[PDB]
Amino acid sequence: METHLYSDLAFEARFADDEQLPLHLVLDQEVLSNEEAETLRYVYYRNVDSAGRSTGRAPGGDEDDAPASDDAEDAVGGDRAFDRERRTWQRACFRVLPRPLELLDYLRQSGLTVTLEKEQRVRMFYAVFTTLGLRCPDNRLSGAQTLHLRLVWPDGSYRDWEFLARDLLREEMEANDEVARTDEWKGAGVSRLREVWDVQHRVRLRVLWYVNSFWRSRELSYDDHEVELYRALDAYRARIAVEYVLIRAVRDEIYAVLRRDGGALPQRFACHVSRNMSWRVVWELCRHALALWMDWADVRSCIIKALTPRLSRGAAAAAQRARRQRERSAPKPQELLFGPRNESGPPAEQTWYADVVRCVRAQVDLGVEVRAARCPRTGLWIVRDRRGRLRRWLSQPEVCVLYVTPDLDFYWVLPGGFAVSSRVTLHGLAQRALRDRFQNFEAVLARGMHVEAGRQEPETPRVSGRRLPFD
Amino acid sequence: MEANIFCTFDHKLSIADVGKLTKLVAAVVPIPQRLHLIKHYQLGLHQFVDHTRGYVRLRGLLRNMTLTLMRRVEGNQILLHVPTHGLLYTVLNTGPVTWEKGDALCVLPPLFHGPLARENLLTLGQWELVLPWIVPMPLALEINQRLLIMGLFSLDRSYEEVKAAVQQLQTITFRDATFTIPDPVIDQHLLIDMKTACLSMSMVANLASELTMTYVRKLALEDSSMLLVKCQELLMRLDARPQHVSPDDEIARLSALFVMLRQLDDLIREQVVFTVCDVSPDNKSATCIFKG
Amino acid sequence: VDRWIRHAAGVERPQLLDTETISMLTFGSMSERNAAATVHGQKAACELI
Repeated sequence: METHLYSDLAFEARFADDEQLPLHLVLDQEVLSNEEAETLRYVYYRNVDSAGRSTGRAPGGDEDDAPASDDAEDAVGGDRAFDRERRTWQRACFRVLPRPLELLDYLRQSGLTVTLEKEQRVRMFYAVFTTLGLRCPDNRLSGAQTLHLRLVWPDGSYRDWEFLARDLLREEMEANDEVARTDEWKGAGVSRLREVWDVQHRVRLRVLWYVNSFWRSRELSYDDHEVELYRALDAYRARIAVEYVLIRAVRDEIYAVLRRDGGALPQRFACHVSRNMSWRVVWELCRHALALWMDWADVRSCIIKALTPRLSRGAAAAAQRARRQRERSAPKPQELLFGPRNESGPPAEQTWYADVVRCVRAQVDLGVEVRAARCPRTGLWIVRDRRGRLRRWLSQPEVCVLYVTPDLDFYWVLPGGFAVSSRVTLHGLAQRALRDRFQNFEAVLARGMHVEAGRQEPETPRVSGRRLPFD
Repeated sequence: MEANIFCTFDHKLSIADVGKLTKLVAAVVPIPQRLHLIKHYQLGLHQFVDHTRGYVRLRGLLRNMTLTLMRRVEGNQILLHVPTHGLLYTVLNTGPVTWEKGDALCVLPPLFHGPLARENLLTLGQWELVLPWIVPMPLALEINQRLLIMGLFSLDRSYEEVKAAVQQLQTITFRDATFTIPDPVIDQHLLIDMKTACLSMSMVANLASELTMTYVRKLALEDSSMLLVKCQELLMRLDARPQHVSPDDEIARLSALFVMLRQLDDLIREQVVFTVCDVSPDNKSATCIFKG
Repeated sequence: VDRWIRHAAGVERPQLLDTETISMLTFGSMSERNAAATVHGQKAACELI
């Protein structure tokens, strides 16, 4: 309850500078699980307009509108593009109520008065109360605007939903001694409770409306044109298409390399092979596997998980250091004798991600981590299980694999270790599209974490529904 | 009271143990419990030392402990003495801090001093005699202040923004020595202190008079000096006859403002435990008045 | 340029069996022959700043 009140006052004190109106939300088991509710660290929200443009960026356009680079030296913009993305998200206050409750009884047991149009109870295993701001860029609010909600957890993992302002305001705008603001806020109470879905109808959350909000006083205008909603839908379409266009880029690359080579696949992975085998049925199984990979590829494909560490801020500088290191001049005798010893080069083992596609019972594994190293005798690759065990799927006739190396080289491997090899091309995606869709979250400091970086943080914060809360 | 405390050792002490434990006579060692008989594990700070939890946690445990002065060691017994208020004692500074005459001394957990050796003492098994630092008040409230400012500044900042600022804040220079504050985590206790700081500052901003508010602007119109230049510069990037003249309003507001300022000061000021008046010219011991 | 400057300065081509004898020299080596005659004792060379 107090988070809504404080956030209302906070958005009022900031309204002239920001023009963000305070939207009060409640989340339950329809949007997040109990562990995610108890261990939630941050909530972040983003405003994008009827043209797909975030309100943290330049109002007319950005240098991120140019296509990506494919260079590790550039890393799709480097630190500046990362900073332009981080500036686009804004942080929201939130409180978790981790034990089962019924919402209206909770509000009445607090100071509030509730006078809903129909007294329908809603019951919820846990509740997260948070306030997001949707930006009326003037005293005018459009229905084609969408708002993004981000929930983040201590390991840095995040979950994004997005819903457009028309869903939120479908009803609310379509109808449009001395006292303390706290007492009249409680006395005036709540009279609305509306259920809103995100655009893709994945998650439901409830919006809570108060009659004491400064929202009521402003008498600003709202509108939804058809063409604006059409353009907003097109921008949304471009948003969600970003991983699938990369998947199709890899698919077209595989077919293009296969046409270029003439179907001759050289061995790149170690596996003892026999001549006296029906290699043609292996080619047929390769066809079925390459169809099935397109059937089941997803956002959690190896290609997205390979590009994601490239978008991190350190990536460009580290790539330039590596470029300098590999092309360093051979040391003179003086340096070897008197000077410092040379930097150790890249470790013999690399970390990769793979998509393992088995045909016999159609199944595709996507976010698979493997360790790769070249065996000394022949420079082929040995792919090992991240517990150090040799991966056996090279020996199974009914499985093909697509690996993507950390430098965005991809292999597509058949039984026997004969592979198609090429590079993932990012040029079909604007730098902003990739960069905003897949940039990793970087944490701001909070309760229970070291001021110094790199420290082993102590017991992570939690709000417990199973235990009597400590103070 | 329990004027004397017997500390018994379970490990048999070698010749070297008894020697180095004898040289430590008159050192200030804390006990958690204030009991007539204790075991050697309870002696010192080693029971609590834990570098994953922060410096503020160990500070909170220490400020609640009972402090004693070491006396003659015998066979497996160490004989700790509790000082009493207003009397005069000889105290030993195992810390690297300098003491000048007339200093008021506080107790704090040890800091990181350059050489990194730090002289581990009495490593019996895997117990160790971790003594606190007896620090004069200026350095004490300097470390408390820097620690609070790190907590207050670095909230909601990322590590990239934080890094250089907190590197600069951790180092303290005091009397030509250089110390570093070990583990400044954002604790629950530190957040309580920050909340008290915010409330006290709100009450300062609200209940300050117009005289107390506007003195500096008028002096800047009147006067010019280096001190006033610095004061103006602190206000710069945000930068008349009184309409009310009320000595009673001024007195009411000022007597309230001093209360809020004492609240804000207690976040920085520690309890004085000793006051020195005689310093050995080798700076290895002092004569002190015990306070509490 | 190297040959011309060596001629002007009166110096000979750098004569070392490169690899092993260079490692030996950087370990330490006494590589200047004596003059045929000395009347003024030991040569105290001047280092120019």
